Amino acid sequence: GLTEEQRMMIRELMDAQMKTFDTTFSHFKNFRLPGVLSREEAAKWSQVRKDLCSLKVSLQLRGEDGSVWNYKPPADSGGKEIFSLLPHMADMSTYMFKGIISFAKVISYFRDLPIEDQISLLKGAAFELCQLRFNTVFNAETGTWECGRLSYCLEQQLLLEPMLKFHYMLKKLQLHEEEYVLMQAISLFSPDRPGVLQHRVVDQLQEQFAITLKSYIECNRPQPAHRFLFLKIMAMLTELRSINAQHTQRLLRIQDIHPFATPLMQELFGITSLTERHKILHRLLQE
Ligand SMILES: CCOP(=O)(OCC)C(=Cc1cc(C(C)(C)C)c(O)c(C(C)(C)C)c1)P(=O)(OCC)OCC
Repeated sequence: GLTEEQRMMIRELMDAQMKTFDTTFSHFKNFRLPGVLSREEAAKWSQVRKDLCSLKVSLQLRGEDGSVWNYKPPADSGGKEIFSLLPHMADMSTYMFKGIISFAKVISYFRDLPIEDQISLLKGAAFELCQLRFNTVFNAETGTWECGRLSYCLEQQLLLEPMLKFHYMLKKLQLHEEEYVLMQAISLFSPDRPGVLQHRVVDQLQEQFAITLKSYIECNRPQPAHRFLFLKIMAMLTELRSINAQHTQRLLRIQDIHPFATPLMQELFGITSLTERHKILHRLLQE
């Protein structure tokens, strides 16, 4: 069994998740959609083409009336068309990041951290928590993220893109709500995010959540078979941290030739004292 302390830790994370995770995406509205339409710079485009060609999805929008709009992205031709779903993606991700910021704020341990640590933790973990929330609505039989009335369907080769292989693998583990939120807490409270000051306090908080997840697993799962689930999960978090760095770099390359990030993404991801360079995040954190 878990200590009362560990049960309380889980309760608070579960509370936080239920209050901030719009699982049916019923409040995701007013987003943009794809419309009805040099030596060194080429090197930039060529990396960008690679950065994107692997992550293509068609988009489906189910209307309340039973109607269906389906969008199939264009093949990579000359150039620009490759960025067609980016403004919509920016909107979905920004929407997701806002729920991630609210999640963090409801957690006492996060709130007790100095504001500048809260900012640094949110910048380092944002993409990771968003992807962890996305895995819970990912349908691995169809290669589709089911987002309420919206759906994103991936257009042996997939398993080659680290983030796609990550969704498949994570999904296979058949985690409980509790395990997903403990994964989120562990990712959130990473002592080694750049610019974190209270390294020791964050490191200890992270070990607490990891121990709770470890005990949760010992106690809630048939022994022998789930003997290494915790470590499998820790390995997935290590790989996710690396995918985060990789994807942040792609984001910056695309932004360089085709600025498109929302103002909140610009703050989260280092796009153009710590509180002055992060006023949106700061305002979201203090309300
Ligand atoms: C670092 C910021 O990353 P980012 O939030 O930026 C959104 C504009 C981002 C988000 C993202 C990534 C994936 C993959 C990787 C699993 C395919 C998704 O499937 C989805 C949806 C919404 C369709 C579920 C969103 P990116 O990894 O994928 C964009 C297609 O962007 C990388 C630049």
